[PDB]
Amino acid sequence: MGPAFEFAVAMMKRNSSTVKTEYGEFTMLGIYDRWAVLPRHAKPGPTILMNDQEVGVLDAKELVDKDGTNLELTLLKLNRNEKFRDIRGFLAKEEVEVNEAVLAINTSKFPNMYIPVGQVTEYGFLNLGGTPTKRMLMYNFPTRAGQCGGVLMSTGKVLGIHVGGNGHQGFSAALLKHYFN
Amino acid sequence: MGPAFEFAVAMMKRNSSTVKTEYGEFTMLGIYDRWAVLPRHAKPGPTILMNDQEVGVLDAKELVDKDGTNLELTLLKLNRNEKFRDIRGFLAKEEVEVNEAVLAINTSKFPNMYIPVGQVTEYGFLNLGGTPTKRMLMYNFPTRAGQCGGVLMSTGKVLGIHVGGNGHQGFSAALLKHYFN
Ligand SMILES: *[C@@H](CC(=O)OCC)[C@H](C[C@@H]1CCNC1=O)NC(=O)[C@H](Cc1ccccc1)NC(=O)OCc1ccccc1
Ligand SMILES: *[C@@H](CC(=O)OCC)[C@H](C[C@@H]1CCNC1=O)NC(=O)[C@H](Cc1ccccc1)NC(=O)OCc1ccccc1
Repeated sequence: MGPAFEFAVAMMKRNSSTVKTEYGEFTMLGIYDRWAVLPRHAKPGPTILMNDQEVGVLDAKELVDKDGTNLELTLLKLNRNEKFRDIRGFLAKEEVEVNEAVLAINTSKFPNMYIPVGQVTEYGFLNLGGTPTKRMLMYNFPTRAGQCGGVLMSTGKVLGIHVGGNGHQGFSAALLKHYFN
Repeated sequence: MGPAFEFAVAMMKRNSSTVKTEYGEFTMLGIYDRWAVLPRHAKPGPTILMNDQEVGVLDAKELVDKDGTNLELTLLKLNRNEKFRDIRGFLAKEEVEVNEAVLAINTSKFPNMYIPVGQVTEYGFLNLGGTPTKRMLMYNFPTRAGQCGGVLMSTGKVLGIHVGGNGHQGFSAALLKHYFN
Protein backbone atom coordinates (compact mmCIF):
# COMPACT_ATOMS: atom_id res chain seq x y z
CA MET A 1 0.00 0.00 0.00
CA GLY A 2 2.97 2.23 0.77
CA PRO A 3 4.57 1.41 -2.60
CA ALA A 4 1.25 2.40 -4.28
CA PHE A 5 1.28 5.79 -2.47
CA GLU A 6 4.94 6.16 -3.26
CA PHE A 7 4.19 5.62 -6.96
CA ALA A 8 1.06 7.82 -6.77
CA VAL A 9 3.03 10.76 -5.27
CA ALA A 10 5.86 10.71 -7.95
CA MET A 11 3.28 10.29 -10.75
CA MET A 12 1.17 13.28 -9.60
CA LYS A 13 4.20 15.41 -9.07
CA ARG A 14 5.47 14.64 -12.57
CA ASN A 15 2.27 14.46 -14.68
CA SER A 16 -0.76 16.05 -12.94
CA SER A 17 -2.16 19.59 -12.85
CA THR A 18 -5.19 21.40 -11.58
CA VAL A 19 -7.61 22.45 -14.27
CA LYS A 20 -10.46 24.92 -14.42
CA THR A 21 -13.22 24.74 -17.13
CA GLU A 22 -16.63 26.32 -16.92
CA TYR A 23 -18.03 23.09 -15.41
CA GLY A 24 -15.78 23.13 -12.36
CA GLU A 25 -12.30 22.40 -11.10
CA PHE A 26 -10.59 19.11 -11.96
CA THR A 27 -7.45 17.05 -11.56
CA MET A 28 -5.76 16.49 -14.97
CA LEU A 29 -3.28 13.84 -16.01
CA GLY A 30 -0.83 14.58 -18.87
CA ILE A 31 -0.33 11.35 -20.87
CA TYR A 32 2.34 12.08 -23.51
CA ASP A 33 3.36 14.89 -25.65
CA ARG A 34 0.65 17.62 -25.35
CA TRP A 35 -2.20 15.22 -24.83
CA ALA A 36 -3.91 14.91 -21.44
CA VAL A 37 -7.19 13.53 -20.24
CA LEU A 38 -10.29 14.76 -18.32
CA PRO A 39 -13.55 13.15 -17.21
CA ARG A 40 -16.08 13.75 -20.06
CA HIS A 41 -18.34 15.74 -17.74
CA ALA A 42 -15.58 18.32 -17.35
CA LYS A 43 -17.04 19.34 -20.75
CA PRO A 44 -13.89 21.46 -21.52
CA GLY A 45 -14.26 24.60 -23.59
CA PRO A 46 -12.04 26.06 -26.38
CA THR A 47 -9.72 27.35 -23.60
CA ILE A 48 -8.80 26.10 -20.06
CA LEU A 49 -7.10 27.28 -16.87
CA MET A 50 -4.20 24.94 -16.20
CA ASN A 51 -2.48 25.73 -12.90
CA ASP A 52 -4.08 29.20 -13.05
CA GLN A 53 -2.96 29.78 -16.65
CA GLU A 54 -4.95 30.14 -19.83
CA VAL A 55 -4.24 27.30 -22.22
CA GLY A 56 -6.08 26.83 -25.54
CA VAL A 57 -7.33 23.33 -26.29
CA LEU A 58 -6.22 22.26 -29.83
CA ASP A 59 -8.56 19.26 -29.95
CA ALA A 60 -10.90 17.07 -27.83
CA LYS A 61 -12.26 13.53 -28.15
CA GLU A 62 -15.25 12.42 -26.18
CA LEU A 63 -14.69 8.69 -26.02
CA VAL A 64 -17.28 5.99 -26.80
CA ASP A 65 -16.86 2.26 -27.58
CA LYS A 66 -17.89 0.56 -30.81
CA ASP A 67 -21.58 0.24 -29.99
CA GLY A 68 -21.27 4.00 -29.16
CA THR A 69 -21.70 3.54 -25.42
CA ASN A 70 -20.39 6.17 -23.00
CA LEU A 71 -16.82 5.74 -21.71
CA GLU A 72 -16.81 9.13 -19.97
CA LEU A 73 -13.33 10.35 -20.81
CA THR A 74 -12.39 13.34 -22.91
CA LEU A 75 -8.91 13.67 -24.30
CA LEU A 76 -7.49 17.05 -25.16
CA LYS A 77 -4.45 18.31 -26.95
CA LEU A 78 -2.99 21.52 -25.62
CA ASN A 79 -0.98 24.21 -27.24
CA ARG A 80 1.82 24.47 -24.79
CA ASN A 81 5.37 23.99 -25.97
CA GLU A 82 6.05 21.75 -22.98
CA LYS A 83 5.70 17.99 -23.45
CA PHE A 84 4.30 15.69 -20.72
CA ARG A 85 6.60 12.93 -19.58
CA ASP A 86 5.23 10.05 -21.66
CA ILE A 87 3.51 7.66 -19.23
CA ARG A 88 1.75 5.51 -21.79
CA GLY A 89 3.75 2.46 -20.52
CA PHE A 90 1.90 2.68 -17.22
CA LEU A 91 -1.51 2.34 -18.92
CA ALA A 92 -2.90 -1.19 -19.30
CA LYS A 93 -4.45 -2.79 -22.42
CA GLU A 94 -7.53 -3.91 -20.58
CA GLU A 95 -9.25 -2.86 -17.38
CA VAL A 96 -6.96 -3.54 -14.42
CA GLU A 97 -7.95 -5.04 -11.06
CA VAL A 98 -5.82 -4.47 -8.03
CA ASN A 99 -6.23 -5.28 -4.31
CA GLU A 100 -4.81 -1.99 -3.03
CA ALA A 101 -5.38 1.21 -5.02
CA VAL A 102 -4.76 4.86 -4.20
CA LEU A 103 -6.90 7.71 -5.57
CA ALA A 104 -4.96 10.93 -6.21
CA ILE A 105 -6.55 14.41 -6.45
CA ASN A 106 -4.90 17.71 -7.07
CA THR A 107 -7.24 20.74 -6.98
CA SER A 108 -8.09 23.78 -4.78
CA LYS A 109 -10.61 21.81 -2.74
CA PHE A 110 -8.15 18.85 -2.39
CA PRO A 111 -4.57 19.84 -2.99
CA ASN A 112 -2.29 16.80 -3.31
CA MET A 113 -4.47 14.42 -1.29
CA TYR A 114 -4.41 10.61 -1.59
CA ILE A 115 -7.05 8.19 -0.61
CA PRO A 116 -6.54 4.50 0.15
CA VAL A 117 -9.57 3.20 -1.63
CA GLY A 118 -8.14 -0.38 -1.24
CA GLN A 119 -9.62 -2.94 -3.70
CA VAL A 120 -10.70 -2.16 -7.28
CA THR A 121 -12.70 -4.58 -9.37
CA GLU A 122 -13.79 -4.13 -12.95
CA TYR A 123 -17.45 -3.10 -12.49
CA GLY A 124 -18.14 -2.87 -16.19
CA PHE A 125 -21.64 -1.64 -16.93
CA LEU A 126 -23.12 1.31 -15.13
CA ASN A 127 -25.94 3.73 -15.69
CA LEU A 128 -24.04 6.83 -14.56
CA GLY A 129 -26.24 9.79 -13.59
CA GLY A 130 -28.70 8.64 -16.23
CA THR A 131 -25.93 7.91 -18.78
CA PRO A 132 -25.24 4.36 -20.09
CA THR A 133 -21.56 3.86 -19.41
CA LYS A 134 -19.03 1.07 -19.58
CA ARG A 135 -15.54 0.01 -18.54
CA MET A 136 -15.97 1.36 -15.04
CA LEU A 137 -13.74 0.39 -12.12
CA MET A 138 -15.41 0.35 -8.74
CA TYR A 139 -13.91 0.94 -5.36
CA ASN A 140 -15.39 1.02 -1.91
CA PHE A 141 -14.69 4.48 -0.72
CA PRO A 142 -17.19 7.22 0.35
CA THR A 143 -16.21 9.56 -2.49
CA ARG A 144 -17.21 13.27 -2.87
CA ALA A 145 -17.74 16.00 -5.47
CA GLY A 146 -14.55 17.95 -6.48
CA GLN A 147 -12.75 14.58 -6.79
CA CYS A 148 -13.34 14.11 -10.57
CA GLY A 149 -10.32 13.76 -12.77
CA GLY A 150 -8.79 12.05 -9.67
CA VAL A 151 -6.14 9.54 -10.80
CA LEU A 152 -6.59 5.87 -9.70
CA MET A 153 -3.24 4.01 -9.09
CA SER A 154 -1.35 0.95 -7.73
CA THR A 155 2.37 0.35 -7.79
CA GLY A 156 3.38 0.52 -11.41
CA LYS A 157 -0.11 1.12 -12.77
CA VAL A 158 -2.21 4.10 -13.81
CA LEU A 159 -5.63 2.36 -13.71
CA GLY A 160 -7.93 5.17 -14.74
CA ILE A 161 -9.64 8.49 -14.00
CA HIS A 162 -12.25 9.16 -11.27
CA VAL A 163 -15.71 10.02 -12.68
CA GLY A 164 -18.34 9.42 -10.01
CA GLY A 165 -19.73 7.74 -6.89
CA ASN A 166 -22.56 7.70 -4.40
CA GLY A 167 -21.83 7.83 -0.72
CA HIS A 168 -19.86 4.64 -0.19
CA GLN A 169 -18.69 3.54 -3.67
CA GLY A 170 -16.72 5.44 -6.33
CA PHE A 171 -16.07 4.74 -10.03
CA SER A 172 -13.22 5.50 -12.46
CA ALA A 173 -13.23 5.23 -16.20
CA ALA A 174 -10.52 2.63 -17.01
CA LEU A 175 -7.65 4.38 -18.77
CA LEU A 176 -6.55 2.07 -21.64
CA LYS A 177 -3.30 2.14 -23.54
CA HIS A 178 -4.77 2.20 -27.00
CA TYR A 179 -6.69 5.44 -26.47
CA PHE A 180 -3.36 6.99 -27.42
CA ASN A 181 -1.55 5.39 -30.47
CA MET B 1 7.28 7.81 2.48
CA GLY B 2 5.25 4.69 1.75
CA PRO B 3 6.00 3.28 5.22
CA ALA B 4 4.76 6.61 6.70
CA PHE B 5 1.46 6.32 4.75
CA GLU B 6 1.26 2.68 5.69
CA PHE B 7 1.58 3.62 9.37
CA ALA B 8 -0.77 6.61 8.94
CA VAL B 9 -3.53 4.41 7.40
CA ALA B 10 -3.46 1.71 10.22
CA MET B 11 -3.30 4.43 12.91
CA MET B 12 -6.34 6.32 11.54
CA LYS B 13 -8.28 3.16 11.05
CA ARG B 14 -7.61 2.09 14.63
CA ASN B 15 -7.70 5.38 16.60
CA SER B 16 -9.36 8.24 14.65
CA SER B 17 -12.96 9.43 14.35
CA THR B 18 -14.87 12.30 12.86
CA VAL B 19 -16.17 14.77 15.39
CA LYS B 20 -18.80 17.49 15.30
CA THR B 21 -18.89 20.37 17.88
CA GLU B 22 -20.64 23.68 17.45
CA TYR B 23 -17.42 25.18 16.01
CA GLY B 24 -17.20 22.81 13.07
CA GLU B 25 -16.23 19.31 12.01
CA PHE B 26 -12.90 17.83 13.09
CA THR B 27 -10.66 14.79 12.93
CA MET B 28 -10.16 13.30 16.43
CA LEU B 29 -7.43 11.00 17.70
CA GLY B 30 -8.17 8.65 20.64
CA ILE B 31 -5.02 8.42 22.79
CA TYR B 32 -5.72 5.83 25.52
CA ASP B 33 -8.57 4.75 27.58
CA ARG B 34 -11.42 7.28 27.03
CA TRP B 35 -9.16 10.24 26.49
CA ALA B 36 -8.78 11.82 23.04
CA VAL B 37 -7.53 15.11 21.75
CA LEU B 38 -8.83 18.05 19.64
CA PRO B 39 -7.35 21.34 18.45
CA ARG B 40 -8.21 23.96 21.16
CA HIS B 41 -10.22 26.00 18.65
CA ALA B 42 -12.63 23.09 18.27
CA LYS B 43 -13.88 24.63 21.55
CA PRO B 44 -15.86 21.41 22.37
CA GLY B 45 -19.10 21.70 24.29
CA PRO B 46 -20.57 19.52 27.11
CA THR B 47 -21.61 17.01 24.38
CA ILE B 48 -20.15 16.01 20.96
CA LEU B 49 -21.09 14.11 17.79
CA MET B 50 -18.56 11.32 17.36
CA ASN B 51 -19.12 9.42 14.11
CA ASP B 52 -22.67 10.82 14.04
CA GLN B 53 -23.34 9.84 17.66
CA GLU B 54 -23.96 11.94 20.72
CA VAL B 55 -21.20 11.50 23.26
CA GLY B 56 -20.98 13.50 26.51
CA VAL B 57 -17.59 14.97 27.35
CA LEU B 58 -16.63 14.08 30.99
CA ASP B 59 -13.77 16.59 31.13
CA ALA B 60 -11.61 18.94 29.00
CA LYS B 61 -8.17 20.51 29.42
CA GLU B 62 -7.13 23.48 27.36
CA LEU B 63 -3.37 23.12 27.39
CA VAL B 64 -0.85 25.88 28.16
CA ASP B 65 2.86 25.70 29.13
CA LYS B 66 4.35 26.97 32.38
CA ASP B 67 4.51 30.63 31.41
CA GLY B 68 0.81 30.07 30.42
CA THR B 69 1.42 30.36 26.69
CA ASN B 70 -1.02 28.80 24.22
CA LEU B 71 -0.34 25.21 23.12
CA GLU B 72 -3.64 24.94 21.23
CA LEU B 73 -4.72 21.44 22.18
CA THR B 74 -7.75 20.42 24.19
CA LEU B 75 -7.95 17.00 25.72
CA LEU B 76 -11.29 15.43 26.50
CA LYS B 77 -12.46 12.40 28.37
CA LEU B 78 -15.53 10.72 26.97
CA ASN B 79 -18.18 8.63 28.56
CA ARG B 80 -18.17 5.72 26.23
CA ASN B 81 -17.56 2.25 27.60
CA GLU B 82 -15.15 1.57 24.74
CA LYS B 83 -11.43 2.15 25.36
CA PHE B 84 -9.10 3.55 22.67
CA ARG B 85 -6.16 1.36 21.75
CA ASP B 86 -3.46 2.98 23.89
CA ILE B 87 -1.06 4.71 21.49
CA ARG B 88 0.87 6.71 24.06
CA GLY B 89 4.08 4.82 23.02
CA PHE B 90 3.92 6.52 19.64
CA LEU B 91 4.00 10.01 21.19
CA ALA B 92 7.42 11.61 21.65
CA LYS B 93 8.80 13.38 24.77
CA GLU B 94 9.83 16.43 22.84
CA GLU B 95 8.84 17.95 19.52
CA VAL B 96 9.78 15.57 16.70
CA GLU B 97 11.38 16.50 13.37
CA VAL B 98 11.06 14.21 10.41
CA ASN B 99 12.02 14.51 6.72
CA GLU B 100 8.87 12.84 5.36
CA ALA B 101 5.55 13.33 7.19
CA VAL B 102 1.98 12.47 6.23
CA LEU B 103 -1.03 14.50 7.38
CA ALA B 104 -4.17 12.41 7.97
CA ILE B 105 -7.73 13.82 7.98
CA ASN B 106 -10.97 12.02 8.53
CA THR B 107 -14.11 14.18 8.20
CA SER B 108 -17.09 14.76 5.83
CA LYS B 109 -15.17 17.30 3.77
CA PHE B 110 -12.07 14.99 3.67
CA PRO B 111 -12.88 11.39 4.39
CA ASN B 112 -9.75 9.30 4.94
CA MET B 113 -7.40 11.52 2.93
CA TYR B 114 -3.61 11.68 3.39
CA ILE B 115 -1.29 14.41 2.41
CA PRO B 116 2.45 14.07 1.83
CA VAL B 117 3.51 17.25 3.53
CA GLY B 118 7.17 16.00 3.36
CA GLN B 119 9.54 17.73 5.86
CA VAL B 120 8.53 18.92 9.35
CA THR B 121 10.74 21.14 11.44
CA GLU B 122 10.07 22.35 14.95
CA TYR B 123 8.87 25.93 14.27
CA GLY B 124 8.43 26.77 17.93
CA PHE B 125 6.99 30.22 18.45
CA LEU B 126 4.05 31.45 16.45
CA ASN B 127 1.45 34.16 16.78
CA LEU B 128 -1.49 32.04 15.60
CA GLY B 129 -4.51 34.03 14.40
CA GLY B 130 -3.61 36.66 16.97
CA THR B 131 -2.86 34.05 19.67
CA PRO B 132 0.66 33.62 21.17
CA THR B 133 1.38 29.95 20.68
CA LYS B 134 4.30 27.59 21.09
CA ARG B 135 5.59 24.11 20.26
CA MET B 136 4.38 24.31 16.69
CA LEU B 137 5.60 22.02 13.92
CA MET B 138 5.71 23.54 10.47
CA TYR B 139 5.36 21.86 7.14
CA ASN B 140 5.36 23.19 3.63
CA PHE B 141 1.99 22.25 2.32
CA PRO B 142 -0.82 24.54 1.02
CA THR B 143 -3.23 23.56 3.80
CA ARG B 144 -7.01 24.36 3.97
CA ALA B 145 -9.88 24.85 6.42
CA GLY B 146 -11.70 21.61 7.49
CA GLN B 147 -8.26 20.02 8.03
CA CYS B 148 -7.99 20.79 11.79
CA GLY B 149 -7.58 17.89 14.14
CA GLY B 150 -5.65 16.33 11.20
CA VAL B 151 -3.06 13.87 12.55
CA LEU B 152 0.63 14.48 11.60
CA MET B 153 2.69 11.21 11.22
CA SER B 154 5.90 9.44 10.09
CA THR B 155 6.70 5.77 10.34
CA GLY B 156 6.42 4.90 13.99
CA LYS B 157 5.57 8.41 15.17
CA VAL B 158 2.44 10.39 15.98
CA LEU B 159 4.00 13.89 15.80
CA GLY B 160 1.02 16.07 16.59
CA ILE B 161 -2.35 17.56 15.63
CA HIS B 162 -3.03 20.01 12.76
CA VAL B 163 -4.14 23.48 13.97
CA GLY B 164 -3.55 26.02 11.21
CA GLY B 165 -1.81 27.36 8.10
CA ASN B 166 -1.81 30.07 5.50
CA GLY B 167 -1.73 29.18 1.85
CA HIS B 168 1.59 27.37 1.54
CA GLN B 169 2.59 26.41 5.12
CA GLY B 170 0.67 24.46 7.78
CA PHE B 171 1.24 24.01 11.53
CA SER B 172 0.51 21.23 14.06
CA ALA B 173 0.61 21.41 17.80
CA ALA B 174 3.31 18.90 18.85
CA LEU B 175 1.64 16.01 20.67
CA LEU B 176 3.88 15.17 23.68
CA LYS B 177 3.88 12.00 25.73
CA HIS B 178 3.59 13.62 29.11
CA TYR B 179 0.28 15.33 28.35
CA PHE B 180 -1.13 11.96 29.38
CA ASN B 181 0.42 10.39 32.58
C1 LIG C 1 -16.96 14.65 -9.65
C2 LIG C 1 -17.38 16.09 -9.98
C3 LIG C 1 -16.30 17.15 -9.69
O1 LIG C 1 -15.09 16.87 -9.57
O2 LIG C 1 -16.66 18.57 -9.58
C4 LIG C 1 -15.81 19.58 -10.13
C5 LIG C 1 -15.84 20.87 -9.33
C6 LIG C 1 -18.10 13.81 -9.03
C7 LIG C 1 -17.66 12.70 -8.05
C8 LIG C 1 -18.85 12.11 -7.28
C9 LIG C 1 -19.70 13.15 -6.54
C10 LIG C 1 -20.12 12.53 -5.19
N1 LIG C 1 -19.21 11.37 -5.13
C11 LIG C 1 -18.46 11.19 -6.15
O3 LIG C 1 -17.45 10.31 -6.23
N2 LIG C 1 -18.75 13.15 -10.16
C12 LIG C 1 -20.07 12.97 -10.22
O4 LIG C 1 -20.83 13.34 -9.34
C13 LIG C 1 -20.66 12.30 -11.43
C14 LIG C 1 -21.06 13.44 -12.37
C15 LIG C 1 -21.70 12.90 -13.62
C16 LIG C 1 -20.90 12.50 -14.69
C17 LIG C 1 -21.50 12.00 -15.84
C18 LIG C 1 -22.89 11.87 -15.93
C19 LIG C 1 -23.70 12.27 -14.86
C20 LIG C 1 -23.10 12.79 -13.70
N3 LIG C 1 -21.89 11.52 -11.15
C21 LIG C 1 -22.17 10.67 -10.12
O5 LIG C 1 -21.40 10.40 -9.19
O6 LIG C 1 -23.50 10.04 -10.12
C22 LIG C 1 -23.89 9.14 -9.08
C23 LIG C 1 -24.42 7.82 -9.62
C24 LIG C 1 -23.76 6.61 -9.32
C25 LIG C 1 -24.25 5.38 -9.79
C26 LIG C 1 -25.40 5.34 -10.58
C27 LIG C 1 -26.07 6.55 -10.88
C28 LIG C 1 -25.58 7.78 -10.40
C1 LIG D 1 -8.68 24.33 10.69
C2 LIG D 1 -10.16 24.69 10.93
C3 LIG D 1 -11.14 23.53 10.65
O1 LIG D 1 -10.79 22.34 10.59
O2 LIG D 1 -12.57 23.81 10.46
C4 LIG D 1 -13.56 22.93 11.00
C5 LIG D 1 -14.81 22.86 10.15
C6 LIG D 1 -7.88 25.49 10.06
C7 LIG D 1 -6.70 25.06 9.15
C8 LIG D 1 -6.14 26.25 8.34
C9 LIG D 1 -7.19 27.01 7.52
C10 LIG D 1 -6.52 27.40 6.19
N1 LIG D 1 -5.32 26.56 6.22
C11 LIG D 1 -5.15 25.86 7.27
O3 LIG D 1 -4.22 24.91 7.44
N2 LIG D 1 -7.30 26.22 11.18
C12 LIG D 1 -7.19 27.56 11.18
O4 LIG D 1 -7.57 28.25 10.26
C13 LIG D 1 -6.61 28.24 12.39
C14 LIG D 1 -7.82 28.61 13.27
C15 LIG D 1 -7.37 29.33 14.51
C16 LIG D 1 -6.98 28.60 15.63
C17 LIG D 1 -6.56 29.28 16.77
C18 LIG D 1 -6.52 30.67 16.80
C19 LIG D 1 -6.91 31.41 15.68
C20 LIG D 1 -7.34 30.73 14.52
N3 LIG D 1 -5.89 29.49 12.09
C21 LIG D 1 -5.01 29.77 11.09
O5 LIG D 1 -4.65 28.97 10.21
O6 LIG D 1 -4.45 31.13 11.05
C22 LIG D 1 -3.52 31.52 10.04
C23 LIG D 1 -2.26 32.16 10.61
C24 LIG D 1 -1.01 31.55 10.40
C25 LIG D 1 0.17 32.12 10.90
C26 LIG D 1 0.11 33.31 11.63
C27 LIG D 1 -1.14 33.92 11.84
C28 LIG D 1 -2.32 33.34 11.34
